[PDB]
Amino acid sequence: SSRRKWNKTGHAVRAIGRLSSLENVYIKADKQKNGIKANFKIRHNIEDGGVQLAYHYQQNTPIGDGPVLLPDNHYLSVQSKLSKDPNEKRDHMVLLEFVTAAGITLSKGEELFTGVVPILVELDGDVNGHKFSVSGEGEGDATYGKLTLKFICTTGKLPVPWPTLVTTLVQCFSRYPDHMKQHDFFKSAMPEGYIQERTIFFKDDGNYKTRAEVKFEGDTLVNRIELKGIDFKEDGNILGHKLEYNLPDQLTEEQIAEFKEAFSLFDKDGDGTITTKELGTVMRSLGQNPTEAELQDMINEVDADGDGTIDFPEFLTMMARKGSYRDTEEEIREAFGVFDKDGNGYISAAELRHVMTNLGEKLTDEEVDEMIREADIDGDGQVNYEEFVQMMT
Ligand SMILES: [Ca+2]
Ligand SMILES: [Ca+2]
Ligand SMILES: [Ca+2]
Ligand SMILES: [Ca+2]
Repeated sequence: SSRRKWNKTGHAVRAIGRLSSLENVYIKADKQKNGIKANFKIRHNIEDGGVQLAYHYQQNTPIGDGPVLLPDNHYLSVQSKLSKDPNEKRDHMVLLEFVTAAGITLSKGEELFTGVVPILVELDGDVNGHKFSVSGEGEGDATYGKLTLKFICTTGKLPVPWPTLVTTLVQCFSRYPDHMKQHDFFKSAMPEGYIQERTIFFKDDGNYKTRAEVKFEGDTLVNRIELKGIDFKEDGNILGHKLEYNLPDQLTEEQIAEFKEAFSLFDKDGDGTITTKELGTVMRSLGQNPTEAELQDMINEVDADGDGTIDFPEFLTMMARKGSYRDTEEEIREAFGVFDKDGNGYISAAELRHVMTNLGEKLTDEEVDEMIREADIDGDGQVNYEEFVQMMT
């Protein structure tokens, strides 16, 4: 009962947190090279709690002379599942991906991706002097933005965690909606292909420099990559293999139920969609003052159909992703600061009362005190950072 209030409010706060962040693959045109630039952020869960961030900068240039499509600013959204082959002795990765383009509200090479295309991947790498090779094969179905691939480390033991290689290991398989067909540089550069260059900064650790050639060889789409890693800590999350491999399908029906409870705090008229006005209302009642522009930006970050609203499914998707990948300490501390309005490091009854009252949740002072009780571990009559965290898991 009180836990439900903590989780509902918590989920609402973390939802605004997510809508404030930039979690997609952001693509912009680069006229100087008739290609595109991209930038994005990857969250890698750390085995025993915590998250390792990987910041990506990306550049793509066509290989051929033929005309290509230069996109308006937009993004790709990616869902990955990593798994193992039960009958594989070798160090390997089974990878399933769904990639979809969005971010804009409501070519010849494209023809090559109408059906299922075979894929081959070859990677030679060197990180802090630890050399390795990866070879992968599978297929892509751009109609659904689907990729399915199996990768083998052909030199024995992979000296870095599989998850860190994923973004390096064919964005031409992304699904562009009809109203965005003209923004698909990747397919447009086919069959001759493109060079794709990245630098990937692992926070508080080393970096990768990758150069890859993505093109058709016969009927097969082939990605050939070289990767150099430097400045890695030998006992860090990467070289020390401290990153989790997979996340669960989870979503205990109770979790979805909680997501829905959070959703209905935003959807105050119960039409199954959240507007800029609704998102705004909640944000203000939490003590923020975003402008209409910002509201539109936040919605566009998750607005799959481009209708300018967050509908219930889009919200569920957003929350499922937010539940998969852990938040940084700073993010949790900001969430905390939403309650800890004086910044003293402690959530007092008066503060929790201010929040719940402004939120519209009408309860008695005794109910507030009960919430504090449910949260209070050490018994000081307040909620501190650590208690907050242990509450929001
Ligand atoms: Ca609504
Ligand atoms: Ca929508
Ligand atoms: Ca306080
Ligand atoms: Ca306490």
